[PDB]
Amino acid sequence: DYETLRFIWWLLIGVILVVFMISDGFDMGIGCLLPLVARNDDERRIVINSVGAHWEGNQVWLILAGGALFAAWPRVYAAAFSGFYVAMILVLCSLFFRPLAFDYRGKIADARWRKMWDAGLVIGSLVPPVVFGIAFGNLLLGVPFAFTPQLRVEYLGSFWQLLTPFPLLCGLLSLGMVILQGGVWLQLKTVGVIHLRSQLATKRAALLVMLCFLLAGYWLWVGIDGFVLLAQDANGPSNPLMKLVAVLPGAWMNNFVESPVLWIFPLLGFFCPLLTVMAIYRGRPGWGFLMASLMQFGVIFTAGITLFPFVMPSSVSPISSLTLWDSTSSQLTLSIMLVIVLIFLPIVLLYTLWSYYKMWGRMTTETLRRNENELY
Amino acid sequence: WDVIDLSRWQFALTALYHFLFVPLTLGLIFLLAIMETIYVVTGKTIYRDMTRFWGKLFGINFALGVATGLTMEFQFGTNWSFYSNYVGDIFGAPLAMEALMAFFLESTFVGLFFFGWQRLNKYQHLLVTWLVAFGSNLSALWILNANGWMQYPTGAHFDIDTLRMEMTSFSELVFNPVSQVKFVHTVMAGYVTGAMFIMAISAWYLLRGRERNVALRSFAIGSVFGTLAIIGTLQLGDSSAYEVAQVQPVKLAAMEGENLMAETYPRLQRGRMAWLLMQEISQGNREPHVLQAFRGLEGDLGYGMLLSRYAPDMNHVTAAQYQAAMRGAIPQVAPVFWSFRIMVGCGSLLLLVMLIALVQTLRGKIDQHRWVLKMALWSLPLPWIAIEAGWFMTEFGRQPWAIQDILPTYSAHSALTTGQLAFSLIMIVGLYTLFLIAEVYLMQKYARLGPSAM
Amino acid sequence: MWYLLWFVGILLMCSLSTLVLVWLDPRL
Ligand SMILES: CC(C)=CCC/C(C)=C/CC/C(C)=C/CC/C(C)=C/CC/C(C)=C/CC/C(C)=C\CC/C(C)=C/CC/C(C)=C/CC1=CC(=O)c2ccccc2C1=O
Ligand SMILES: CCCCCCCC/C=C/CCCCCCCC(=O)O[C@@H](COC(=O)CCCCCCCCCCCCCCC)COP(=O)([O-])OCC[N+](C)(C)C
Ligand code: HDD
Ligand code: HEB
Ligand code: HEB
Repeated sequence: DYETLRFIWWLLIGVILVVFMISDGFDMGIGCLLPLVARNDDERRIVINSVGAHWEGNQVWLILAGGALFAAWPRVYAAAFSGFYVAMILVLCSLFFRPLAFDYRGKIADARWRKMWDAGLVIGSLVPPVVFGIAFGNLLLGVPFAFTPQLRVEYLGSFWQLLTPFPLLCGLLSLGMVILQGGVWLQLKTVGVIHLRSQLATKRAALLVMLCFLLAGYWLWVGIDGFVLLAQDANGPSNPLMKLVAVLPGAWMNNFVESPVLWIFPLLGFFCPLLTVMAIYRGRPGWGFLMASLMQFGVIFTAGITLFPFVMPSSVSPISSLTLWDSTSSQLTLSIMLVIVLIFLPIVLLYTLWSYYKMWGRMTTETLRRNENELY
Repeated sequence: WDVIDLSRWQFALTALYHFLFVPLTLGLIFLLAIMETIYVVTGKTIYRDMTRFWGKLFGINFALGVATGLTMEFQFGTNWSFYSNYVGDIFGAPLAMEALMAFFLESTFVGLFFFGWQRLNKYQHLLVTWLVAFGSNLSALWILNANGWMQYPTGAHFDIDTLRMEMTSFSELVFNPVSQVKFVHTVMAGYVTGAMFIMAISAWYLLRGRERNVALRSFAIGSVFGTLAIIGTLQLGDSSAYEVAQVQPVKLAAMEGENLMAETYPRLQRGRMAWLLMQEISQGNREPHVLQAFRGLEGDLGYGMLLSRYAPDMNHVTAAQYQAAMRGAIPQVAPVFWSFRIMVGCGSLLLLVMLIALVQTLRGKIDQHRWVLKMALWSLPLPWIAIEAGWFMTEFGRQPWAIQDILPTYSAHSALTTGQLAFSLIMIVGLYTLFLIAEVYLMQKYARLGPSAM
Repeated sequence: MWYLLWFVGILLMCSLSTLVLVWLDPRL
């Protein structure tokens, strides 16, 4: 039925966001870490070549996030990407630099050219995680958008409105998340001084993630009005104006308070960073990568479940808040897209595992010398 | 400038920029597949070295292609939020399926192509190159399925409860005749582009008496592949012409050497009625006669939405407003006519070039006549010229429609200000200028250095 | 149906390019 399809597609959107974080987040974090853990040309190339073979396929997870939002939640895709217009332009512009940095950095034997492309990679690794965090924090604050009766969307805010302390904290937490992911990927993919510096950056990023996640939870609980869905037919048509919403203080905690089993997701988000650090200390970067992955899973699903059933609450028109029951595509579209996803995501996952398997190996100075002209 | 016009020009520029690099990817990757196949069959290392050199040029083009694609993916949401809402139930599906089937395949395995030369054995690397080729072409399939649906919306119905177009049959989307011919024609054009690329660079080598053996073989591969490609391009172009003749009277009028204007006035009338009924439906009316009238008039909601722009009072539409919308229903036929002509004429020039190159190839006299090499060298821009002409015809000839007879472009736009569009345009244009200069420079430098520098 | 035609045809184009180059390579 329609309701089950919509809830499965909510699950799928969250899964795609988590997989984006897991895969492309370590690319972004390693780009952020590049000036931290690489201090000469060889170290820089080792760091860049730790993700060169896979970063594009990983980024397809962000592209799929966008396309699955379009296909399954067209209202969310529309309202969010138009409402965060300047933020998205900034993300896109930073993202430009990554394919170009990766391919072109070694194409000119000029220190200035390599510096330009290293800086561009850092920009394209830094800006998107920060803006995504700011965007999700603004979701929790409520986004100043509204629907007309004909469901045309109106935005009443601006880019500067987003830059309030709670969304800034969320952006900082998202940055810490990608930096932790990239630090554990550098742990599994490099040796030597880069490995040491990425380890220390991993500890610092995990501490940042834990502090920011705790502060944001406290802030949500005590000083952010939540939204409550009073009445909405979950098998009904995707029309946000056919529902009843209330904005009560502390309401964002309702899902977890009512259902104590849902508390595991914030527990994963908060404690999986500590377990990632423990694994890194235990000499186990594979378990560390798993723990960092579960941190991404827990944090993102914590944000979703806090918002559930809302996906995009509206600070100026609460009835215009988007839910998983009213933001979706038709039943036919949800069904067929689910079938297609269930066929191909397993296949994509298997051949992505295959590619990572064939390419598994630590990028080192000797590896770089052996293949200097081939590598990025 | 109207912010809607800034958004139109932004999508214009960014799609055009993206498709400066896509056609080369589409054709060149199959050329690399052929080079690696020949290497596998014969064991001749020169074809492996050719794969690596031409693939280095491929990577240079591919990086900008990826970045420009990134701009395009989210532009639908950023600048066309109403478009996204109104048609996402159908249109977001081919984009998602592109991501799922094609983007994952090509992006995942392009890294194996460039960096798996050693970790993969000869057959696995050949398979990986073929998978990159098929992934990029399947991405063509799905994105062009979306674009074709924009040209010929099929298997969709308006839902009163969600105020949007909804899917009715997925198969009518997947086998949209327009999307089929669009896919095959565009990928044939990409094959032409890659073939002409390697032929022109090889001809430049042969004119300077350098890289002779690689240049000869690369010219031969390009000659055969691009002869087949340009022939298929022309045939599928005639197929595309036939399909748009069936479903798009405007593009049919363009090729005819330039009725519908007059026809649009009854459609405008029915559309005004449908728009009034749809405003009633949005207001929550469900009276039976209202819904029966709307079911009778829902095939013209697009023309009503078009009329909305030229008539602020939809209840009382003066004849002047009717005529403004009448004129605005038909785009300027001259850009479309001249686009079609460049595309077709450049195709004829390319066919002549490919046939002469193939004759010299089959005779084994590639380097015999210098004028053959000079013609091949000077023919390098022609595929891009014809391709941008074809896409200009495609995207200007459906104007004013974002979805033909469903969603006007002027109604598909987001709620943005000329300040935000100025920011996005300045940033995108400046960054793209820098990127294009750098990419043309690197491409020129490494093509000039040639395979011997590898 | 054009997708099947394209699949067969691209296989044929690549096969013919490969075969022609295998034949012609000694002459080159
Ligand atoms: C997850 C799922 C199933 C479905 C997704 C649902 C959803 C809203 C999807 C978003 C769709 C939209 C509007 C998308 C457009 C906007 C956008 C960002 C698009 C880009 C998409 C991408 C790629 C997003 C990547 C995600 C990234 C990189 C950052 C955002 C993730 C973050 C950091 C969210 C904030 C997490 C947070 C601070 C929770 C607070 C807290 C603390 C407790 O300590 C707690 C403790 C106890 C209880 C609660 C807390 C507690 O909330
Ligand atoms: C509307 C749509 C617009 C789009 C159009 C786009 C078309 C794109 C294609 C653009 C290329 C067009 C080139 C013109 C062809 C003639 C070349 C020539 O005259 O020789 C000149 C350059 O020749 C070289 O020296 C370069 C060596 C070969 C590299 C080829 C350039 C790669 C460009 C990659 C571009 C990136 C492609 C990927 C992204 C597009 C001079 O050479 P010379 O040795 O000094 O000769 C001296 C003797 N003489 C002076 C008397 C002659
Ligand atoms: C006929 C083919 C074709 C057409 C019309 C388009 N593209 Fe494209 N696109 C490609 C063919 C392609 C490709 C061949 O698959 C590219 C080019 C180089 C590359 O990396 O993949 C690509 C890359 C590419 C990427 C990066 C994906 C990745 O790296 O995995 C995105 C996000 C898009 N495209 C999106 C679009 C959108 C939203 C379009 C609509 C305007 C579009 N493309 C037009
Ligand atoms: C899938 C989907 C898609 C695709 C693929 C595409 C592809 C493309 N494209 Fe596009 N568009 C679109 C979707 C699209 N598209 C849209 C939606 C729009 C909006 C409407 C209008 O028309 O504007 C545009 C628009 C547009 C434009 C502008 C027009 C006007 O007038 O406005 C241009 C120029 C272009 C080009 C182009 C190109 C060249 C290409 C090749 C790449 N475009
Ligand atoms: C290689 C290059 C080239 C060439 C040669 C050509 C050649 C040609 N062509 Fe082309 N196109 C192109 C490239 C091209 N092309 C493009 C790119 C485009 C865009 C995409 C599509 O398909 O649309 C077109 C498009 C197109 C079209 C439309 C489609 C739609 O609208 O959708 C048509 C109709 C045509 C026709 C044609 C012809 C007839 C010819 C001759 C025979 N076209």
